[PDB]
Amino acid sequence: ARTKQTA
Amino acid sequence: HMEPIPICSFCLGTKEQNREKKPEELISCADCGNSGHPSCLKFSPELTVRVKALRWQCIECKTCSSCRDQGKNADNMLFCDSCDRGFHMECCDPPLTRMPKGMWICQICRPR
Ligand SMILES: [Zn+2]
Ligand SMILES: [Zn+2]
Ligand SMILES: [Zn+2]
Ligand SMILES: [Zn+2]
Repeated sequence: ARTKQTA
Repeated sequence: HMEPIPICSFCLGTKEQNREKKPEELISCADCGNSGHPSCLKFSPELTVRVKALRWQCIECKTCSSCRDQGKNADNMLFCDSCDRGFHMECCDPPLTRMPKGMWICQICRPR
């Protein structure tokens, strides 16, 4: 999955 | 919507030149105008088509589609792999006990 803080 | 910026933030290219220097239409943030090539954004073709039909927000403008809290810069949210809408962990339905390893699909895309 993708998140704001890992993108 | 804000007037789109006609270059990709990531590679600087216009719609005429992605990273491969090939033409590719931009996706643009409705709030700030920042744009990206789908390839530079790392969006799949299916995600790209869906996002082009929506009022898309860039990573910095994205607000939670459930609570729409203005929030703080330090907050985190999941991004849907089908529509790229953002959701706080605490705003996901069904509730998650942990982040999925693979794709995550929001409750707007798959009501359940
Ligand atoms: Zn680009
Ligand atoms: Zn933006
Ligand atoms: Zn929320
Ligand atoms: Zn979705």
